[PDB]
Amino acid sequence: GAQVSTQKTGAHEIHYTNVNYYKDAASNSANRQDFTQDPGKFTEPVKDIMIKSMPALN
Amino acid sequence: GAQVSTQKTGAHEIHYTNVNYYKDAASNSANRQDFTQDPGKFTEPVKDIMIKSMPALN
Amino acid sequence: IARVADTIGSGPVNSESIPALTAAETGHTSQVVPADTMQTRHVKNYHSRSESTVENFLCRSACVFYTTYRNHGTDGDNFGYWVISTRQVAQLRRKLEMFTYARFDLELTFVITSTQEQSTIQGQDSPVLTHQIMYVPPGGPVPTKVNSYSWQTSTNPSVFWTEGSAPPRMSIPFISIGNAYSMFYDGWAKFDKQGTYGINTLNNMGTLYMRHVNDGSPGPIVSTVRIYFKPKHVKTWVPRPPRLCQYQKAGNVNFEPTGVTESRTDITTMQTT
Amino acid sequence: IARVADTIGSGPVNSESIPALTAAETGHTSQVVPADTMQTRHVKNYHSRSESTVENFLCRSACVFYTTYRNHGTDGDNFGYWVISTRQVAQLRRKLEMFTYARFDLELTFVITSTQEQSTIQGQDSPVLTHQIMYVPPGGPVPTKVNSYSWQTSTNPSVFWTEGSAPPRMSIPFISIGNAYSMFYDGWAKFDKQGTYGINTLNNMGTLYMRHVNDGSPGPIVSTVRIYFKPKHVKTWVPRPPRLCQYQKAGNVNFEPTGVTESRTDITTMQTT
Amino acid sequence: SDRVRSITLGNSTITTQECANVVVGYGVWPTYLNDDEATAEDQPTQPDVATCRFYTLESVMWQQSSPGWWWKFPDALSNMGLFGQNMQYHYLGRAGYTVHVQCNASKFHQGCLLVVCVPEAEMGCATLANKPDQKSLSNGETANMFESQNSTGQTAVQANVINAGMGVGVGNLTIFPHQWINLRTNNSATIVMPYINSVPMDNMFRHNNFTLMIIPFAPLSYSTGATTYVPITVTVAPMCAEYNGLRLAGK
Amino acid sequence: SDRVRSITLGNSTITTQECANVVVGYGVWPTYLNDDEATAEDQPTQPDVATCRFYTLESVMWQQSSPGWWWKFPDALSNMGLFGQNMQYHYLGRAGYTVHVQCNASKFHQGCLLVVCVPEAEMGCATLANKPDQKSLSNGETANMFESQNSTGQTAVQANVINAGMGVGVGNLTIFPHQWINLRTNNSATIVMPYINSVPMDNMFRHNNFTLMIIPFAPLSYSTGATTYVPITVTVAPMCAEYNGLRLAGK
Ligand SMILES: CCCCCCCCCCCCCCCC(=O)O
Ligand SMILES: CCCCCCCCCCCCCCCC(=O)O
Ligand SMILES: CCCCCCCCCCCCCC(=O)O
Ligand SMILES: CCCCCCCCCCCCCC(=O)O
Repeated sequence: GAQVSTQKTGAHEIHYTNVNYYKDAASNSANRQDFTQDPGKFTEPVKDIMIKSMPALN
Repeated sequence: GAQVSTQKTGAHEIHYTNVNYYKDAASNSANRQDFTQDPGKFTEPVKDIMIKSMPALN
Repeated sequence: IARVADTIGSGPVNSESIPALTAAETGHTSQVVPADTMQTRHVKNYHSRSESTVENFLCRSACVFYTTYRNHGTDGDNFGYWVISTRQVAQLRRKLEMFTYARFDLELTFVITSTQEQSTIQGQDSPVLTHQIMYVPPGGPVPTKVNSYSWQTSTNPSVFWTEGSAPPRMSIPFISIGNAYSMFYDGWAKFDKQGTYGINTLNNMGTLYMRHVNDGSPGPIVSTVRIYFKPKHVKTWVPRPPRLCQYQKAGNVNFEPTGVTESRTDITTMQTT
Repeated sequence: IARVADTIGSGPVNSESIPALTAAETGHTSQVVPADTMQTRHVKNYHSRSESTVENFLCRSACVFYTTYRNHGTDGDNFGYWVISTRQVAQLRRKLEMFTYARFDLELTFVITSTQEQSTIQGQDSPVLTHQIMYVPPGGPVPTKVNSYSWQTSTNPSVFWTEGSAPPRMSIPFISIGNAYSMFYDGWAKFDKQGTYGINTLNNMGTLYMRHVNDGSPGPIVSTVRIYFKPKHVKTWVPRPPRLCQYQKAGNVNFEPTGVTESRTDITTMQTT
Repeated sequence: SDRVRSITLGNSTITTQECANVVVGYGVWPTYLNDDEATAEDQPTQPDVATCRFYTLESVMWQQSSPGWWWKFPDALSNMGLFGQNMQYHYLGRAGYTVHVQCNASKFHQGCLLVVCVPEAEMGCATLANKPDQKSLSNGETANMFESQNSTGQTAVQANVINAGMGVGVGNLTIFPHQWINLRTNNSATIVMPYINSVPMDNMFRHNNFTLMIIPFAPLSYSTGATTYVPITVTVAPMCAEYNGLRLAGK
Repeated sequence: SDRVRSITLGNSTITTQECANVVVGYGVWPTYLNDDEATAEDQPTQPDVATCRFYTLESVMWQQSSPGWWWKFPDALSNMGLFGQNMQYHYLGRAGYTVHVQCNASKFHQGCLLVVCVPEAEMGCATLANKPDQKSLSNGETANMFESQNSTGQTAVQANVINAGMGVGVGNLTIFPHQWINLRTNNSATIVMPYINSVPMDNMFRHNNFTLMIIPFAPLSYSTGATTYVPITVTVAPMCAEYNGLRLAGK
C-alpha cells in the first residue's frame, strides 16, 4: 500500500511515494494539495442569478 | 514509484534506484546527468550557413 | 490545480450591455474582469493559488507558550504546568480567529532547553537531563509535588525525553465534543447568564505538567519548555474580519478602540506611503 | 552521454578546398578539426563532458557568510542577522556571475559552532545549546530583542537545532518574481534614474535571524553560524567573461583596473611560466 | 556575392557592397511576445512601420589614439522619431535591434574594430564608494568614449578600455554577439539582437539592457598624404517593437 | 434598457445610463482604407490602441445666455497623446470619430442642446474683404464660442449663431448627423463619424474637415436655489486611425 502522487512542479516547461506507518488517520501528514474553490458562497449569495452584462436593478 | 537509472561508469570495459520522499519538486536531488550541448548559438551565430571548406568571403 | 483564470481577448465595444454598472446594495460582489472595460490581449495564466489554501496557511509550527521549572525547588514545587489554550499568543491567535469554526488535527512539538544558574557550588559535573511532560485531561488527578504518585502515568499520556536529541513530537486528533472547534462564542456558561461570558466557556482542553525525571544535583538549573502547535487536516467555516485591535486578555475579546488605518495628509497625497 | 567527437582518418590532400583559411571578421568561430591540416589516424575518443555541465559546475556547497552572536548580550541585542545576498564572497560570486541569468533551487545548510570566552566564572557546567534560525521575508516583523514576540514563528519558517548533531539543511525553490535570477542589472531603481544603480535594485530576498533558544548561563559564549548555498536544478543564460579584477563592494561591480594577464620578458620567451 | 547585402526596414534601406555576414544574436530572430509568455493584460501597441525602421546616430571620428566608444540602448533611441515617442507614453516596452556599424577606408588604411553588443552591461564608477552618474553611463544619441588610462571623478565611469568598464578582460568580450570591421576586409558590421531580459517586457527608460561597444584592437594607421578623417556611423533599427501601459508622457 | 449604453475603445470606457441612441454618420461605420481605394504606396502605420481611444477636451459651462460652442477636428486632438504625435510625424492621415457630448442636470433644469457634426464647415470672417485668422477658426482643445449678435474684427469669425458661422439657417443644420441633449430626456449624445473627404487620405494639420457644434435651441433654465453650474464635457475617440508619409515632426 504505497501511494505515488505528483510533486509540486513549475508550469510552462516528478512523483513522490507515500506509505502510512501508524494506525490512526491523524498521524498522517498534512493535505498540502487540496485545491478546491467555491467563492460563490461569499461573493454571490443572492437569490436571483444576477447576470453580469444585465442591469442589477430594473 | 521507484526510478532505476544507470550509474556513471567508465568506458572501454550498474544501476541505482531513486525514490522521491517530499511533495515539492525542489526537494529532489540535483540533475547531475543532464548532458545537452548546443554550441552553435555562440560559435556560429551567423545568418548564412558558412560551409567550412568554402571561402568565408567571395 | 488551483490555477487562476486566463485573460480573454476583447476588442472595441459599443452596445447596451453595462458590465461596469451594478448595484452594490444587493450584497453581490461584481464579477467584472479586465476584459469588460478595456481591450485586452490573450494571456495564458499559469499562476496557481496553491499557497493560499487554508491547510498551507495554517500548517506552520507556532510557539503557543513556554514556562520554566527548576531542579531544586521547595519543597517542591519545582515543576511546570500549562492550562492548554490557543489564545495566549498574538500570532497564532489571529490566524485561527479569521474563522468562526475549525476542525483539525494537531502536530505537537516541544523544545526543552536548560540553563545554568548563578551559584558557588563548584565544581559541577552533571549527567544528562531527562524531562517528563505529562498531559492530564479534565477531571484526572493533578500532580501536587515533583515526585507525587500522579507521575506514574498509568493511563495519562506522557512523553519522556533526554536532552541532546531531536525535539519530541506527537500527533493529537480532533478532540472536541462539538462538531467543530469554536474560535468565538457569544453566550454564557450558565443558563441564567451569570458567570463567564464568551469563548472561555468552551475552554476545557486540559493541562500539561513538566518536571525533571532526574534527582536534583547540587548545581542549580532552570529548564524552559516551548510548546508548538501545528494544525493539520484543516476545515474552516464562516470567515470573519481579521483582528484590528491589539489583544489584551486570553479569555475574552476585550480590546482598546483603534483607528481604521494609518492616516495620511489629505485625500490626494500619493505619499502612501 | 556528453561524449566528445572521434578523430577521423585523413591522408594527403591537394585541392582547392581551404579549411584553414577563413574570415574571423564574420564573428563565426572556425570549426576546423585536426583532420583538416594534417594526416590524422582514427581515434575512438571515450572522453565525456559530464563534469563541465552547468549543474555539476555549480552544484557545490559554498559558504556565503558567517556571523557571530553571544549568550549574554545587552540588553539584548545578543542575536545575529544577515541580509541575504550571493555577492559578499568572492568564490561563489564569480561562478554565478559567469552568466547573466540563472534559475535554480537552493540547498541551504548551516554549520553552527560555539566557543568559550575568556572569563573568571569558574566553575561552568553548561547544558547543550539549541539555536533558532528564523527567516523573515521582505515586509515581515523583525526581531528587535533576543526574546521578542517575532521568534514565535507562527508563519515565518524557522529551524531549531541542538549542537552535536548533523548540520541542519533545507531546500528552497526558485523564488524570484522575475523569470530568472539576474546576476547583472544595467538600470536604476527609480524611473527618474536617481537612487540605486545596478544589481542592488533587485536584491529583496529577505533576512535571516539567529539566536540561542537557551537562557544565558553564567559562562560567556559566542556562536558563529556559517551559511552554505548549493544551486540545484540549474538553468543559465547568456554567458559572459569571467571577472578579472578583484571585487570591492557587494552592491555594485566597482573595480580597480587590472592588467590583462601576467607579463613576461619578451614576445618569444618560453619561460611562461 | 556574399559580400553584398541589403536590409529594408520601414521606409529605410541600407546597402553594403563590402560586408562579412549578419550575426543573428544567439541564433534567435526577434519576435513578438506570445500569449503564454505574456503577463500584462491590456492589448499592446504595435506601430510596426513608424518605429521599426532605421535611425542613424551621431558619428564619431576614428583617430590613431581612439580607445573606443559605447552606446546604451534604447536610451540612444529615446529621442529618435516615433520610437522615442512610444517610449515616453508607455510604461512597458519590448524590441529587438538590427545594428549596422559602418566605417570605410582607402585600402591603404589599416586597423581593426571590435563591434559587440553586451547584454546587461553594468559599468563601474571611478570612485569605488560612489556610483556613476546618469550622464556618464549613457549620453543618449552621443557616444561615451573609452579611455586608455585610469579614469578619475566622483561620478565618472571607470572607462579604462582594458576592462571595458565592466571589470572583465576586453579580449574576452567575444563571448557576446560580436563582429569585426577590418579595414582590409570589410567596411561594415551588422548584428541582429533579439530581446534579452529576465522579464517579458521592461521599462525602456530605467533599463537598457544591452550596450554597443566599438573598440579598436588594431589602431588606425596610414601614410602621410592619405585621408585622415575616418568616421564611424551607427544605424540601429528596432524590430518587432510593441508597447504596453499607456498613460501620460514621461520621461 | 435602451437608455443605458457603454463604449469601450482602447483602455478607455464611457458608461451612460440616460442616453437616446447612437447616431452612426450616414449609416457607414468607419473602416480602414482598402487596396482599391488607396493611392499612397508605402505601408501605413496603424497604432490601433494607443491612438484609437477616448480623449476628453476642456469643459465649458452652460449659462442662461450661452449661444453655443464649436470645435474643429482633428485640430482639437492635435495635442492629445499619441494621436497628436502620429499627426506631427506623418504627411497623411485618416480616421473616424466617436463623439460623446455629456451634460447632466437636476430634473428641475430645462434646456435643449443641438449636437451636430458638420463636414467641411468653412466659416466666414466678420470683415467681408478679409479672411478669419488661424485662432478664430480653431482654438484646438478649447471651444470657440458663438455670439448672439454680429461679430466685429478684421480677422474675427462671423460667429452670430443664427447663421452658424457658415451663412446658412441654423435650424437647417439637422441635415448633418446630429442629436439633441434635452435635459428632461437624456444627459448625453453620441455620434459615430466615418472619414468623409474627397480624397482617401489628407493632411491632418491643414484640413479638418468636420466641425462639432453645440447650440442651445432652448435656453438653460432653473428656479433659484438650484445648481447654476452646468458644464458640458466632450469626449472624442478616433476610430481606425492610420497614417502615411513618415518624416521629421511638424507642425
Ligand atoms: C504528552 C503530550 C500529550 C498532549 C495532548 C494535548 C491535547 C490538548 C488539545 C489541543 C487542541 C486544542 C485546540 C483548541 C482550539 C480552540 O480552542 O480554538
Ligand atoms: C529557515 C531557513 C529558511 C531560509 C530561506 C532562504 C531563502 C532566501 C532566498 C535565497 C535565494 C537567493 C538567490 C539570489 C541570486 C542572485 O541574486 O543572483
Ligand atoms: C516516504 C517514502 C517512503 C518510501 C518507502 C519506504 C517504506 C516501505 C515501502 C513498502 C512498500 C510495500 C507496502 C505496500 O504494499 O503498500
Ligand atoms: C536511494 C535508494 C532508495 C531505496 C528504496 C527505499 C525507499 C522505499 C522504496 C519503495 C518502493 C515502492 C514504491 C513505489 O511504488 O514506487
